[PDB]
Amino acid sequence: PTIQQLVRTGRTQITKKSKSVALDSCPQRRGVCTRVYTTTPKKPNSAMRKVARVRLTNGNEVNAYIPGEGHNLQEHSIVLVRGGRVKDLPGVRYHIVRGALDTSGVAGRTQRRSKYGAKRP
Amino acid sequence: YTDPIADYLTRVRNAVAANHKVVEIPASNLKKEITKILFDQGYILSYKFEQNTVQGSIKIALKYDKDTKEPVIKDIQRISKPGLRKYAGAAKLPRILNGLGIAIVSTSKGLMTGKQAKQLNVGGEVICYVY
RNA sequence: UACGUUCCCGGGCCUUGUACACACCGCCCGUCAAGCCAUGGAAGCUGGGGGUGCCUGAAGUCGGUGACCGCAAGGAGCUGCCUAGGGUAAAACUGGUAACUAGGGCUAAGUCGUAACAAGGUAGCCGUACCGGAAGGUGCGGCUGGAACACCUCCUUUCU
RNA sequence: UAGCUAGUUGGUAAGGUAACGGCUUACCAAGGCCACGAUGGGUAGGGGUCCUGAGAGGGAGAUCCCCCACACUGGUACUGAGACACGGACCAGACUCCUACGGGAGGCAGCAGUGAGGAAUAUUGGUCAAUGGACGCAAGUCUGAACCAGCCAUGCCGCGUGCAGGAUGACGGUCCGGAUUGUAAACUGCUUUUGUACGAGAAGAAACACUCCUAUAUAUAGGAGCUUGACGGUAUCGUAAGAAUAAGGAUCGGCUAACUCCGUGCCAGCAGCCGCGGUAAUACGGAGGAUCCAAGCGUUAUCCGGAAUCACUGGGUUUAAAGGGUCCGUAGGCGGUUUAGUAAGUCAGUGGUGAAAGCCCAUCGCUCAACGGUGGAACGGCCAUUGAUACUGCUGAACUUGAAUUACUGGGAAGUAACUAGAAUAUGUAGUGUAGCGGUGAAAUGCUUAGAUAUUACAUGGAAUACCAAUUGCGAAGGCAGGUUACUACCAGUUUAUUGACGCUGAUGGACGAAAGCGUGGGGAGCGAACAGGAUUAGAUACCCUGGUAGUCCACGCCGUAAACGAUGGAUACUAGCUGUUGGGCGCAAGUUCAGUGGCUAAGCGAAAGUGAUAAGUAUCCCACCUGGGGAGUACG
RNA sequence: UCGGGAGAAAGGUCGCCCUGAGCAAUCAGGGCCGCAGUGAAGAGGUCCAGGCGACUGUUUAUCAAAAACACAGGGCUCUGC
Repeated sequence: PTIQQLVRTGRTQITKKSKSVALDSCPQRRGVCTRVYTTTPKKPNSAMRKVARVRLTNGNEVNAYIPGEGHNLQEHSIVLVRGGRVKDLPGVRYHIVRGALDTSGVAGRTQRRSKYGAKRP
Repeated sequence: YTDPIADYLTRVRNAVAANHKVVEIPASNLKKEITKILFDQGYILSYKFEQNTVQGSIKIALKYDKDTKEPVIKDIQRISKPGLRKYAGAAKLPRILNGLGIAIVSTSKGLMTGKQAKQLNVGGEVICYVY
């Protein structure tokens, strides 16, 4: 508006709140799972999505989504969370890297092998 | 008032929009200098300095074409304002209408145009610009 | 037998209002009951830095004394100020946690009512006060961001 | 986060330090900072610079260079020109080690390495051969500085995984014999960049020190050879078999470049957004084909752009988020005309500086490039000095148009206080008189034979003022209505006279501020929250009916909220008309001109509805407010 | 309840001699003595939380001093001389 008003109090710039916050601004974070279960999407989708409660190394409890099919993910397993939410499960805001320290990859996968951690046949 | 120069430009703009013939603005040294510059550049037909007032009047005749009138003054605006004064040396003069318009610049010598002052290499304060 | 279209049902045209458009057999509101999530209050519990007020205060520089070593200097020995560290007392900031408790967002769309959207069937809303399982009701003032209706009792003049 | 500081602020004399100084002490005074942000809390080494962006800007401070701070955590001093000292000392504290138990030794934020932490970052390597540093006359010694080497596709640049001819060959996916991969393949000639083997083979080295003649003077200068390489037999060149020794990742519904079939049937799953899968999926998995990039390809995390999505460049506030409820006014912001002086802002020149490095431009050497050398530009900045005076600021003077005062005509429900009138409702007394009155869509509750309703006369008390009366008028807004008086205030027009910019807006702040509500003391006719009965309904804590407390009223106060609305802040100046009305002036009438108040509409604005001279039209100044919805005007103070 | 809480809590000095600044007082420097210097006696223990009663006050002389009574304040009702 007025130049005098701008000189008195200028324009306020906001901070642009981040997307992935509970991983300490790191690309990947190691964690241990405590409860691997299945949830439902909101609507109108109908499925049984596989999620796991992961406790990261910085003391943060998050819900991660297991991509693909075929995994072990016992009650205690070392997983590597990377990030990336889903628009179906309310609360799950992270993903697990397939091919990490303890998590399994995929078998019979030939198209998207860089993802899902699959070796070249 | 708050800006006699802004009023002088606004009266001309309103008369051009309303398709008038003459304007009877109040007078002052700066307004007379601007009127002389505009008449030398060819944006107005004629001007008369009318006496018999405590301040004096300036009667300006606006110019239109003899067919498809199309007033030659399309946009006459200000750059310096009483709330923000903008000065510039002889390197930051504007480029009004890509060299096709005029920019009045009050210089240390007098009132000149943005192109007539860059040759003299003097700066000053940009007052207004006309297309 | 039919005086007739004021009512009941269905259909057509014009205008009008709409928060409906799979189009009122629409949309939508609130409480209670069952789960999941994050955030407040609270008798208490447990910490973290820094500040201030006292006491004690190592080494060290700088003063006093120095009856003892030395021929003079000077030194030994006592002692004073300053100050790390330690102890103590009351507060300030801030983190975690806690029986219980208030409200918020979703879940399958469970129970109860139909408050708003048409004049929504008592026009709606705003401020305020009281009351009620709940949407809400009523009193006072204000607005149209409301629909339908929407020209008039006196007819004409002297300075009283 | 609104007060902070007590040697704190200034002074007078000493002690002092390299040096001025509350740096310290003794005395006197109460000063000093603070809304232009003291103090307090959180975070953080600063800059040259890097990324991004058309630019203005925004985000970071690795590697290179400059400045500052630190050396296990703290304090102190000595030596020394220089330290309150990384690899020096003393003391205290926490760790680890030795011990004969009395006492002692330690500090990788140096290089290479170990444990732990983490998603994640390397050799316990070679040499002083060059440059630098310390010591020495020198020879020379030391140098984890430095130069090399190893590991990591981490990033930039360059090359290769062959080049020509060759048919529509098998094999696959697809259609109902054709098309597709496809000159692709088999096969035919050629080159070894790269890889292996052998033979040659560097620059980085200029010097230092010792013996020789020259001149001048103990200073400089020339020439000689046995001289001086970790890299390293490294770069580089030549010779001989041999296409041999070397291509993968993502995507194919739209955004966005690329489509067919098979299997699953809202399952498995996919997903940056829209969203796909419930049995004919170009969106899931597989196969074929196609597109992009290429020794790389995708995902994640942190930034800039797109985002004009904080807008100075470069947005808005009637209805989408947004004008404060309204005025007064402090700090502040802006400034009618002319004139004289200075030159603070502004402009121009000169000198100094703006380190080097980095970006850009030009030119040279590594076979090109990356890289390196040289030059220019840039570093938008600051200091001193010399000029111009058009515009802003300051000082002086002048003027009336802005503004204010005065004089004359008027104007109003404009305020405060005090009196007074009528109609109507309620109650009471008296007279008459008998069976109903009241109410609803219909009823009932209710008052009545204890005489109601009805009517006449009188009396009492409270509140509000029919007609006038209205898109009237006044007030900053809220608001103001029977009549009269007193005390004030304000506004409009005009022949005056007068001062001369005395003006506009206005954060903090002050005042006023509907109704409802709160405290104290009166009053209480009607109305009537809550409440009690009757009625409707499946239910009716409501609509309807009968009663009724607070309240509505008055005298002092308290809060400061509204759909406090024109959902439109206050000024000034311009830009077409038509048509009413209010109060003035000029008019014998017509009609004209100011100050307010409504309607139609042109241009112009607006997404449209609409606005439109009383703008939401074109400009300038000041204030407030807006930045997706909910949570939320919620939590805390 | 803005008056309080509050002497909250928690701490420091006190003897004798000399010198100086001083308004008598007192203060500032030194020195000396003892285990101890307001050297004897007299002079508040404090804090945290709950019940009752607002408070000061009064009460069973001779077993009960209280949460009992009273109290300022609030209310209803009677009373026209």
